Amino acid sequence: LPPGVDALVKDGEEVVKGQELAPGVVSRLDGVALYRFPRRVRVEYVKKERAGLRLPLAAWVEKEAYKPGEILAELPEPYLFRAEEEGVVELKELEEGAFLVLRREDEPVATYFLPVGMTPLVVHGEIVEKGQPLAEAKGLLRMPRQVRAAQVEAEEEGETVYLTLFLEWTEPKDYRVQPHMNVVVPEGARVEAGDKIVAAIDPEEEVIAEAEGVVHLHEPASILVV
Amino acid sequence: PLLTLEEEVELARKVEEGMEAIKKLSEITGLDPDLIREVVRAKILGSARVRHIPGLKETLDPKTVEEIDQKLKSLPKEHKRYLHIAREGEAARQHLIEANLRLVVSIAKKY
RNA sequence: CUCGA
DNA sequence: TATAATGGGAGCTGTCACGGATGC
DNA sequence: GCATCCGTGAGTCGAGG
Repeated sequence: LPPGVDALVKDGEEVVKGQELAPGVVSRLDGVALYRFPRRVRVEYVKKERAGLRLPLAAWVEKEAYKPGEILAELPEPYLFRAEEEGVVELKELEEGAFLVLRREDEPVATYFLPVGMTPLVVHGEIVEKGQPLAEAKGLLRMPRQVRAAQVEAEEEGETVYLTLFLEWTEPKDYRVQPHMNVVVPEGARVEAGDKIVAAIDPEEEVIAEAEGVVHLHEPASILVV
Repeated sequence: PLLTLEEEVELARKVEEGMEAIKKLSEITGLDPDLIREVVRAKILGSARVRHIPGLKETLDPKTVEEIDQKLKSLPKEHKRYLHIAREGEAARQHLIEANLRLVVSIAKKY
């Protein structure tokens, strides 16, 4: 496989004769494809948090949980989601959607969740007071494809509802593997804190899993069909 | 075919760890590292090549290698692991030599 | 290789 | 015993009759 | 059933070097 070019097929999967293995490789035979020296190891770390979100009561759609991509509400007019705490802003943008954290001193004082269709009006490190707009939700707003809502708690107050969402998702981290290193973990395996992913000649260059997550192998040096 | 840097390093690593594994198996079993090495090598190569090794105190025949292989296979999982390590070690050894047969020619043509 | 019979 | 080294290199050919696998 | 490639014989003794 050419440099920086990823595989179209996955490790361990059956192959048919003539079936392309990659944009520049056609397998002459049928069998099991195997990864030869994955140069990039992507780890999807599992994160389970609890975040909040205030919405107009009319726009909201009542559900006990929310699947990815599923509509969370529909606004007739632009709505301003406001801070209910004072503090400094830690803006953590995902692929789509974001987690906005408010903290005073070291301690986090608030954690809001911005679904898709909700443009954040603050930058990282910004100081906010209560009632200050943190994000503008325009039109329809939905769950991002990468995050799912396990449980939903709703608190009716005035003409608004406050949602405590028990969210679960994954965050990717890439690791560039060097030729003198060897991956000691298979595809789709679950790792914890302290577990080694890629070994090396010297201990300081090893790849140890920070938190809990799953392992994905990309960009193999070559592919061995057997 | 000629090895890439990665393939080369991989094979060398497998060989080294394989030898270390034979050492560990000698520690556990209380057997002779040489005998164990010869049994592993015998299984990797096959029934075609089973001859008596000069240093071995015991004549290496399929019977004895089967007895020793059964003494090895009868180990706990974490102990039986080193056996697999050793086997893959020998395999890597064969492949490493065979991959590096050209260099020998390129040198020998000058003598 | 060359010479001899 | 540790930079890396990875497929050789000879090669003029002016006879003849048979048994042979062969192999056209 | 008939051309083609291969292996094998091809005088004696004697002398020199």
